[PDB]
Amino acid sequence: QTKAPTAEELAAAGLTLTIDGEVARITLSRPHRRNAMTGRMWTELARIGHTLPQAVRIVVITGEGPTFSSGIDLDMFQAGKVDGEPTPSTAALDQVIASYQEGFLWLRRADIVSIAAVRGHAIGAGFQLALSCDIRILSDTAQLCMKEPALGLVPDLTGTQPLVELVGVNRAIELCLTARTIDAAEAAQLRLAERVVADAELDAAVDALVAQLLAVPAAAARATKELLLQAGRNDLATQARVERTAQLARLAELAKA
Amino acid sequence: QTKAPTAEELAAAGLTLTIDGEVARITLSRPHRRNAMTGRMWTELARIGHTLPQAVRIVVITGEGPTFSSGIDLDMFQAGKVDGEPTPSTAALDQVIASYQEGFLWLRRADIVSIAAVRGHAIGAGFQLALSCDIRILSDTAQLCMKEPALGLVPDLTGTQPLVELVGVNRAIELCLTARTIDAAEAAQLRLAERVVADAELDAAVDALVAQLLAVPAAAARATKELLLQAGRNDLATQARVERTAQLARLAELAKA
Amino acid sequence: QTKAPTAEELAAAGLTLTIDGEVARITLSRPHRRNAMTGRMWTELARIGHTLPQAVRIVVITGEGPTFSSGIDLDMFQAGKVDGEPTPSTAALDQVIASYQEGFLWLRRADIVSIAAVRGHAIGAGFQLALSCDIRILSDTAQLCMKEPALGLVPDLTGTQPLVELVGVNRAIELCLTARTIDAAEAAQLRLAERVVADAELDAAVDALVAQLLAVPAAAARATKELLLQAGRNDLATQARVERTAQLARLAELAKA
Repeated sequence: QTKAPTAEELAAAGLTLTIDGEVARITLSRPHRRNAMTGRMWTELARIGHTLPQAVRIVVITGEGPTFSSGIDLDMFQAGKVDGEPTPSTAALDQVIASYQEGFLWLRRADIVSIAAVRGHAIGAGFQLALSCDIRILSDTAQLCMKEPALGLVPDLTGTQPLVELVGVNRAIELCLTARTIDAAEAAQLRLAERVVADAELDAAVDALVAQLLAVPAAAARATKELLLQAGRNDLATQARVERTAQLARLAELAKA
Repeated sequence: QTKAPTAEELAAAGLTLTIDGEVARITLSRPHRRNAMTGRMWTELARIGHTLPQAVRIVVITGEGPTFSSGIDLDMFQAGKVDGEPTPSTAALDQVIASYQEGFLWLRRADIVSIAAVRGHAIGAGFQLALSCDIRILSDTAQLCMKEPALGLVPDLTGTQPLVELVGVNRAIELCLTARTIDAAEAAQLRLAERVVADAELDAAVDALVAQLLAVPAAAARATKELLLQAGRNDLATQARVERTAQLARLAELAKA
Repeated sequence: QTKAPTAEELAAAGLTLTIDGEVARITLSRPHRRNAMTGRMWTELARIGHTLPQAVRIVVITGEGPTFSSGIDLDMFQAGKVDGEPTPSTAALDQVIASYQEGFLWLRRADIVSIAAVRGHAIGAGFQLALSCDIRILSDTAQLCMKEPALGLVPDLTGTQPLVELVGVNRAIELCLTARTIDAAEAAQLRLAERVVADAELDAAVDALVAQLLAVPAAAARATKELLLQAGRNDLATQARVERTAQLARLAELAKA
């Protein structure tokens, strides 16, 4: 919108947002349903993204309760409304899915560092939300599962690309085509978690990471993330040119100050 | 061909094929030569690929005996016929090598999951065959070696791309330009094996993986593999579009049933 | 130049070069400043690259003393000359940075295998130098840090691409946007080191790697490195074609001998 979602509107969609200076914390807030996700949840995540204050540069996504997210609410695969919105002509459906994917795409923005702090299960859409973030910090209780193929579906919430980046195509095939669940130890071995900590220490681990990030100047953090996101698809000559162009802008700003 | 290779024809090329419903098992069957590969073997692997029944969605490649494959039969580097076929103008040679590479390229098909179950040495062409599969399960006896450069040759049986995907360019350079042999522990550390099991347990490990794969519906498995194979080279916007296009086709099929 | 830099010229830039047959050893030689790098150092590294004898196929980069490199000399961020050269219109600056990046780009050449042998800290530009090499062998004393963002700068000495290749985009974001220091154990876990050895064993480990590399014929090593560098950005069909084209050239040369 132009208007940021209100706390009341977010509560109706199963979310909480708090902002403290440069840090925004989004909490999945349907513990009674193990933070199962709905269309409304996804479109409100997109609206949070589109309306975040310019000063926010770090976004932490957490769940309430012991489970990060059990994935799509199973009510979404029936006729009636969910979270007040009507569930899932082909063009229409395509537009709807695109609208949901917007809730995950913004987590890649160069001007934020997005962090998923995952306890318990992150299943399907929930795994994809965690994959969509820059960084994952897992509790030792975390369990990850790309469940969609077991349901007859593909992963369509933008998780395929980060999965392949993290684990390689071959392991991605094995995880997705078995739809198996992996524990935090395995997740760490496969580079799916940047850090694994004891459950009781997850909030402190997130806070420590946030403090490290805040200590690096915002503009250099943003420029560097933008460079890193381009590096895999550019040839080396091109990437060197992109790097130097970015450095010229940093030097120009530092000269102004 | 139109016609699948017969068991007799395959035996003359050093191979066995058995099909049981949705699963095909190809066994390299020259244990007396440590499953060294020949031109005939490669072109018959291509013909198996081209003629597989539509119902087959899983392909397991194994060796007979303690060695997966010692790589190219050293008789291939002389004048006389091998396996009845004449060994390796420049255009002709190029066509011949292309014909051999077809024996490995089909293992990437989206409609199959290919699994290499590797005991003992997988050298050169043998390593490349294992690399060409989606998944590798290694015995604790497995030893892998990209030998070609030590012989004055390059890897030309399609192994370079999967190697780089699995281990990264830098480690790939180190493994290939030293032509060193690595053991199963190292192979697991480097992501070259998805699983390492005791030698006596390799058949059971393959069966367990096959059972997991069969439990996921075929059409969703195929669509998801197709998505995963595209993810590395697409930008994120494009991959999101590809994902949603694939989901629309899944939803349309699920609606028909 | 046409002329290789002299030992005297290199000493003035903080470097030593020795060549013994097929192996060149470049040593960063300002231990009193912890091998901090300067513009002159970078441009002389480029000149070493451009003038290396054709017979050199292996390049080892080491530091004198306990620290590989503390990164850019802090004198480079002031008015006066450094190493006799004047420090860092926008076009001019762009040309200057491009000239420095040439000191790192040549380490990717297909006709060499470049090896960084790292003790102690490799910070910023120093980390990027190590990243620019094909292979890193670390002492157990090694500490790596992408410091630039903490200084308000981006990494612009060509390190972004190898970093992302080695560790994946997500971990690269975490390392760069925290500007944190990692130890050799972590570096090994993240694939930043191909090998980690005890400090006293680093020279022997480098020598052992050099011996393995020399045992593989030069032309096959060069062709294979060239193939590996292309594999990530090519589709599989294309890479198979590139591989076979390269094999035809190997077979033609082997037939001549």
